[PDB]
Amino acid sequence: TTALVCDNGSGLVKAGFAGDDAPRAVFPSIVGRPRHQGVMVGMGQKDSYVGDEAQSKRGILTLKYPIEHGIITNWDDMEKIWHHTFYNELRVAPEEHPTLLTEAPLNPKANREKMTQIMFETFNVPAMYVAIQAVLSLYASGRTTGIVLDSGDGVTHNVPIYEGYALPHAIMRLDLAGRDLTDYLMKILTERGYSFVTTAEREIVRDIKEKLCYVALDFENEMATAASSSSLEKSYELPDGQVITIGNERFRCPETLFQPSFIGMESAGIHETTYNSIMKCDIDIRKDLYANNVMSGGTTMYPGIADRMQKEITALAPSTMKIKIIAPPERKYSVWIGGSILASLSTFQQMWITKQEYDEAGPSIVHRKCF
Amino acid sequence: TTALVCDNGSGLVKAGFAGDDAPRAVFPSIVGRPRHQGVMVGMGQKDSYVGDEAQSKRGILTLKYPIEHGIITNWDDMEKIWHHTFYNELRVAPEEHPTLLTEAPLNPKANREKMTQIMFETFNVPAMYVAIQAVLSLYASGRTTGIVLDSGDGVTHNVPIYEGYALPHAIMRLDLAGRDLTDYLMKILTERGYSFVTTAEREIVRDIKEKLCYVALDFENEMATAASSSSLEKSYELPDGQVITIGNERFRCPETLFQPSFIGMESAGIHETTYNSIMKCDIDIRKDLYANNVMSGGTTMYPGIADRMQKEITALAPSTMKIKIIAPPERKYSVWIGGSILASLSTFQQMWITKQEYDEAGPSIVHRKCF
Amino acid sequence: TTALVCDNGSGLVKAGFAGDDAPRAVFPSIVGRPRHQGVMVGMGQKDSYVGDEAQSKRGILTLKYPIEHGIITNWDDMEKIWHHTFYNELRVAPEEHPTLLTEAPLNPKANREKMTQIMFETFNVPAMYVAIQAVLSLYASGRTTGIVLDSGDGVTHNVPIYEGYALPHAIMRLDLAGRDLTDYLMKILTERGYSFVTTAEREIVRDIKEKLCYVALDFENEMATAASSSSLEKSYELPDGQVITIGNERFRCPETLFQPSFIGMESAGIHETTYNSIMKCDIDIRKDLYANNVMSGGTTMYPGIADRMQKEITALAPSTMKIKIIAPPERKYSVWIGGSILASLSTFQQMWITKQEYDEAGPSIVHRKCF
Amino acid sequence: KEPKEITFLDAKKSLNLNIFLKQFKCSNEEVAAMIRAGDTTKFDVEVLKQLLKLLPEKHEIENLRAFTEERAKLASADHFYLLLLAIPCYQLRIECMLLCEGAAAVLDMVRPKAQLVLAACESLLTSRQLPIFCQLILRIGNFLNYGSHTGDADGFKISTLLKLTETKSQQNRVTLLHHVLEEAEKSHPDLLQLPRDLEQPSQAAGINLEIIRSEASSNLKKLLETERKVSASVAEVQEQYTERLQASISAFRALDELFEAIEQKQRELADYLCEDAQQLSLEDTFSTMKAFRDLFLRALKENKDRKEQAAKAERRKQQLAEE
Ligand SMILES: Nc1ncnc2c1ncn2[C@@H]1O[C@H](COP(=O)(O)OP(=O)(O)O)[C@@H](O)[C@H]1O
Ligand SMILES: Nc1ncnc2c1ncn2[C@@H]1O[C@H](COP(=O)(O)OP(=O)(O)O)[C@@H](O)[C@H]1O
Ligand SMILES: Nc1ncnc2c1ncn2[C@@H]1O[C@H](COP(=O)(O)OP(=O)(O)O)[C@@H](O)[C@H]1O
Ligand SMILES: [Mg+2]
Ligand SMILES: [Mg+2]
Ligand SMILES: [Mg+2]
Repeated sequence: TTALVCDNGSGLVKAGFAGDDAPRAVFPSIVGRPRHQGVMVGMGQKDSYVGDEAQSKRGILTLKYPIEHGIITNWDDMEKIWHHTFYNELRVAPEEHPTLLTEAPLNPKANREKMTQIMFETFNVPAMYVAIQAVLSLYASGRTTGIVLDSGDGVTHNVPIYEGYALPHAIMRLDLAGRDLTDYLMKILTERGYSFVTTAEREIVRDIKEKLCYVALDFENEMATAASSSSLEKSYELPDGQVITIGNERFRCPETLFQPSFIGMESAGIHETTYNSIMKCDIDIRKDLYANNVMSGGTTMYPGIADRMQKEITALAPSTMKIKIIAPPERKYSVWIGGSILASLSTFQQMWITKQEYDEAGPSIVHRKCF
Repeated sequence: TTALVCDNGSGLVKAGFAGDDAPRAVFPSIVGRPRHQGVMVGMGQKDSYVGDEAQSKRGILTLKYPIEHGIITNWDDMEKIWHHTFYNELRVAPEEHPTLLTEAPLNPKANREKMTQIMFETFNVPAMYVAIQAVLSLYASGRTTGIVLDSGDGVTHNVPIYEGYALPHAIMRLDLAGRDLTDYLMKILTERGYSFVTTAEREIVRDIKEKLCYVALDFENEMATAASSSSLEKSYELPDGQVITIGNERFRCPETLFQPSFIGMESAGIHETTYNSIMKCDIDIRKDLYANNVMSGGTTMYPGIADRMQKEITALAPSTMKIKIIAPPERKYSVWIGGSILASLSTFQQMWITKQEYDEAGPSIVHRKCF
Repeated sequence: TTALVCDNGSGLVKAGFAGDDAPRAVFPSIVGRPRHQGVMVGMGQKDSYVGDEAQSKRGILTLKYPIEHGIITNWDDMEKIWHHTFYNELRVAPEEHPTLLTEAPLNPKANREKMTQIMFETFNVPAMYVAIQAVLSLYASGRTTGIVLDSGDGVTHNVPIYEGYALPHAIMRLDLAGRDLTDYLMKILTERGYSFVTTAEREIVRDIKEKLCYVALDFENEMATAASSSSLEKSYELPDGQVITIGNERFRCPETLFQPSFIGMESAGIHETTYNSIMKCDIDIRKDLYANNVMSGGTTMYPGIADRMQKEITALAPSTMKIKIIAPPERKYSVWIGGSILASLSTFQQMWITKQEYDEAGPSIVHRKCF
Repeated sequence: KEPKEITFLDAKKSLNLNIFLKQFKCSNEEVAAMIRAGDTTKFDVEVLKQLLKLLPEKHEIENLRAFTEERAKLASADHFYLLLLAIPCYQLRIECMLLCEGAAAVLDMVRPKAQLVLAACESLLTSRQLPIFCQLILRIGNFLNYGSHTGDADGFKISTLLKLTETKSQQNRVTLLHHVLEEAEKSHPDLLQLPRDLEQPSQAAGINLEIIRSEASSNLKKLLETERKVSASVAEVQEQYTERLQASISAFRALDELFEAIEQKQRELADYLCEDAQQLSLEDTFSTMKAFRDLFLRALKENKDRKEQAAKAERRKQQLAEE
C-alpha cells in the first residue's frame, strides 16, 4: 500500500505518492470565483475554479487564498483544495491509502482538531499522520540534529531540533514571508509607475519576484551601484506584450527579510531571529546548531541568500564555532521529500493514527501522539 | 516675500496667497484646442484655451485633462496651466515668491522629479515645497492626529496620521473618484435616452452630478422607493433649453464609491479601505482614529456621505468605539487652507527647498527632504 | 536638609523624600524613542519620553528599559531617567539634598562605579549611599533577624540577616522576576489565538499579569479544575474594545517562579532557593529565619503566594519548626520605606559618602564604605 | 509480505539508522567501501558523529555473528552492520576519518586567528603613532589635572584609553577623545593613521585562546593516540592514514610553537605596559585595544558628522541670508 505525502502549503500545495523523489502535483492554493457576468449558455461554466484552473483563467476570477500565515482560514476553500488534489490531481481514493500532512509550529490546536476531523470524516482514511515541516526539512537533509529556518508564504520560523527532539521554547516564529514581500513589491512597483491592484496582478508580481529578484550581499553597496550605473536594471515582458524595467527593486524586496521595518513590521531580522533561537538553547548544543543551519522553503530560493546569511550569522555569533549554511537545491519540495522519507519506513506503522484511535479519542489523540 | 499656495488638483486648480482664508483663483484644469476650422481672419484666434476661457468656449474645443489620477500626463499642458495661473490669474513674478505644491501619496517619483525641474528651471523660484495633501487636510482640521480620506478628482487615498507622524504602511490608494463617477453617469444616462459623448457633454454631466446627485443612506430601500414612486425624480435644464428628468441615478452614481464592482473594479469600498487602513495600524492608536475621520476633497461634497460613512464604519468597527466623521463645510478648499496654514509659520522657513540645494543635488533633494 | 530616597528598580522607579511613608513619585523606568521617522513641527515635540509620558504615547514609541536584571545597560537613558526624576517629578536640585540609592546584591562593580561617577560628576550630590534592597525590606519589616526574598522586575534574591549581620555567602540571587513572567505570559497567550509581538503590547500583557494572574495553592488541582470547568476563566477588555477570556494562564504564569523548567531554566524554585539559603547558614539561627520569612517587591503581590510559600517551606523544612511568612500589603513600596527609615537614622549620618571623599579616594571608596 | 526482518536492534535505533543511511542516496556496499577506502569527501563531522552514535552493540554483534540463515532475510540495517563487521578495524577507520576532518577543521579555524593574534602582539609592541598620541594625551591630562595628585605624571596605563571617552565637556557631547581628535585633524594628521598599525590588533582575538589551545592540545593528543593505534594496526590502515596523521601532528606542533610565541609576546606585552604577568595581560589588552580602535573610529565619524553638520548649517545660514 502506497502512502500519500501531501504538504498543504500556504503558498503551494505539493502532493504525490510515498517514496518518490519528486512530488506529483505541485499547484498553488487559490480558489477562483467569477466576478463578471456569465452570458453564454451551457458549456460547463463553473461557479468556482480550483488550482491551476484558477491560475489559467485568472483574468476573470477573484482569487482566494484559504491559508493565511500558516493558519487555514477558509475551511470550505481548503476542502475544495483537498478534494481537487485527491480526485483530480492524484485520482486516488482516500479510503485505500494513508496520508501524511504538514503543520506549522506554534499552530492553534483547533486547527489540528479540524484537520484531523476533516481528514477522518469527509475523506475517510485508513490512517493519517501530522508532522512538523522543519522536522521533515531536517530529515530531507538527512541529519538528526540541526536548526531549520523554514520560510513559506505566510510564516517564517526558526526551529532547532537536537537529536530528533524539537525544542518547544526555542522555536521562534515571525509572520513575514513571500506574500508580504509580494505586497511590498506591489507597493514599490508604483515608484516607476506600474500599478498593480488586482489579484491576478499579485500572481504576475509573484512571478516577477520568483524570476528576477535576488538577495544582495551588501545592501548599501548595491544601492550605490544601482544609483550609479544601470547594470542591474532588468526588463520583464508582461503577458499583454508590455515590457517593464526594474532596477534596485530586485534586491530591495528581499531586504525586508533582513530589515523588517520596511513594511513597518517592527521585529528583528531572520538572522537575528535565528541567533536568538540558538541562544535560547543550551551552550552544549550550540556548536552543533551553528554548523547545521538548514534553510528550506521556496522563499529561500533567492540566489544570494546563503552568503549573506552566513555573513550575518558570523557577525552575530562569536568567532568560536563553525558557521555552515545547509542549502540544498531541492529545498522547495524538501518537506514533501522528508514526508516521503517518513512515508516508507518500517517503524512508522505503529505511529499511524488509525480510524479506531480517532473514534476512541476524538480528533485529540494527534496532540498527545504528534508533537 | 509672500508665499504662494497652488493646489494642482486633478480636476481643479486652487491658487492664492499664504495666510489668506479663501483661495484666490479656483478654476478647472482643462486645455481647450479648436477642433473645427476657423474662417474669420484675425480677431485673436488662439490655438489653445486654458481654464475658464476654455470652459466658456467649450462647444468648439476638444478638452484635455493634463492630470490623470494624480499623474501629470502632458507636461506641456501643465506648463500652460502653470503659466496661466502665474501670469494671467494671479499675475505674479515667480522669481520673488516661494511656492507650495500638493501631491498625492504613492505617486510615481519622476512626476515629482519633473515638477521640481519645471519649478526650478522653467518657472524659477526662490524656494518651493511639495507636501502630502492629507497632511494639509489635517492641518486645516487643526487637530494633531486623525485619519484623512482625501478623494479628489483622480485619487481617493486613506492616510492616517497619529501625533503628527505619518504611517506609510497603512496608506491606501485607490484611483476611483469623480471623473470616473462622471464617466459612469455618462454610461447610465443612456438608459433614459440621453446620450452624452463629448468632453463638453462630460462637463455638463459633471455639472449634473455636482448639482443633483447625493449619497443614499440605504441603497436598497432608496432603490425600492425610486422603483416604486417618482418622488425622487428631479429635472435639469440643459444649456440648449432641453429638460431631462432623472430618478435613482442621483444615488446610483455615488454608490460606485461604496461598490466598485459597478465599474468592474475588484477592490472593495472606501469604508472597507478605511477599515483596512485602521486595522493596518497598531492596536493602541485606533481609538483616536475612530473618532477623528477627516473627510476632505470635493468627492465628499455629496449631502449624504457622512451618515453613510458613519453607518458603514460603525458596522465595520467593534461596537464599543466612538465613530465620528468630521465633515467641515470648507472641506473642498481644505488642501489650500492647510497649505496657507503651513506656509505661514516661521518654523517652516528652514524646511524649504532652495536653489543651492537644487544645483547641489540635482532634482533628487525632493526625495530626501520631502516625505 | 531633607534626604532623598530613589529606589531605581529594573521596571519601575519609586523616588521621593526621606522620612515619608508613601513613595512620592512612582513611575515605570522606560525610555520612549520615536519608532517612525518624522520631523514636522508639533510645537516642540520631545525627542524622548520618560515613564508616564512614554506610557501615554506608547503606540508609536520604541520603549527601552535602561536596566536589565538590576544592571543598567544604557547609561545615558538612565541619566535621562535620573534627570526626569530629579527635575520634573520631584523638582529638586541634586546638589542640595543627600540621595540614598538602592542596589541588588551580587551586582558587578562597574555598575556601582558608573553610578557613583554619574551621582558625583554630572548629577552631583552633597552625599549619597548605595544600599541593599533586602536590608531596607527588613527595615520596613521592623525586625532585625530573618531572611528576605526581594523580587523586583529582574532580580529575585534571598538574603539572610541575623542581628544586623548579613551573611554574604548565603545570599542567593536568581534572575527570574516579573519581566520574565510577562515574557512567558506573552509566550502563552498565543495558545488562545491572541498575538502580542510589540513592546507596547508588553504593557498590555503586563497589565493582564498585574490584574488577573494569581498564585495557585496547588498547581495540579487548579490545572485539573481549569481543564474540567471554565469557572476560573476571566475576561479582560483590550483598549481597542476587544474582549479576551483566559483560563489556566492566570496561574500558569506565576508557576515559573516555583518551577523554572517551564522556560527551560535549570534552576529550582524560589522556595528551594530560600530553603538552601537558610540551610547555608548556621544551625542555631535557622529557627529565626523560618519564623521571619519576609516577602517584598511587587512581584510577590499575587494573592496566593504566601500560602504556597508556607506550604512549600513546610514541606521542605522539618515539621517541628514554626513556618511564618511575613507578607505585608505594603511590600511593594517597602524598599523605599526602609530607605526612608535608613536615611532618617541619626546613626547613619556618619556613614554617608562625601564629595571630598570622592575627590580624595577617586571613584573607589564606595566599595570600602558600602557593603 | 515477509515481516520477519530478523532485526536484532530495537525500533528507534533502526529508525535512526534508516534515517542516516538514506541520505547517502546509494547502497550500503558503497558506504562500506568508503569506510574501507577512508574516503572523507562525503563524510564530514556530523555524519561520522551520527555513525559513532549509532554504533553496533555487543549483543548485536554477537547475534549477527550467530546468524546462520540467509543474509537476504536481514534488514538493510543488519546487512549494513554485517558489511561494517566485514571491515577490519572499522571503528578505528571511522575515528581516523573523523579525527582527520576535525583536525583540518580546527587547524583552519585556529591558525589564521593565531596568526592574527601574533601579528596583533607584534604591532602592539611596535606601534609608530602610539607614543606620540600617548604623549599628547599625557600633556593634555597634565594640563587638566594641574593642582591634583594625579597630575604632573610621566605616563599612564593602557586602561586610560578606555577612560578617554568617560570625560566630557560642558555640552556633554564632545568628549575628551573627540576634542583631541578634532585638534589632531587640524595639527597632526599622522595620528589618524594610528588604526593602520592597529588593524592587526583590530577584531582582537574575539575568542578565548585557552579554549582553542586546550582543543588543539586534546586534538594533538587524540592524533598521537590514534597514530599509536594505527601503528598497532595492520599496514593497510598505516598506508592509508599515517601520512595524514604525521601532517596533522606536524601542523599542530607548529600551532603549539605558535602558541608558545604568543606566550612570549604576551610576556613582552606585559613588560611593555609595565604590568605584572600574573593578571590577564592578553585578552583584556586585545579587548581594550579593540574597544579603543572602535571608539577612535566612532570619534572620527562623529567629528566628521559634526563638521559636515556645521558646514551644512553655515550653508543654510548663508542661503537664508541671501534670500
Ligand atoms: N525562486 C523563488 N524566488 C522567490 N520566491 C519564491 C521562489 N520560489 C518560490 N517562491 C515563493 O516561496 C514560497 C514558498 O513555497 P512553499 O513553502 O513550498 O509553499 P507555501 O509557502 O505555500 O507553504 C511560495 O509561496 C513562492 O511564492
Ligand atoms: N457638490 C458636489 N457634490 C458632489 N461632488 C462634487 C461636488 N462638487 C464637486 N464635486 C466633485 O469633486 C471634484 C473636485 O475635487 P477637487 O477639490 O478639485 O479635488 P482635487 O483638487 O484633488 O482635484 C469634481 O470633479 C466633482 O466631481
Ligand atoms: N499589582 C501587581 N501585580 C503583580 N506585579 C506587580 C503589581 N504591581 C507591581 N508589580 C511588579 O513590581 C515591579 C515594580 O517594582 P517596585 O515595587 O515599583 O520597585 P522598584 O521601583 O524598585 O522597581 C514590576 O516588575 C511589576 O511587574
Ligand atoms: Mg510550502
Ligand atoms: Mg487636488
Ligand atoms: Mg525602584
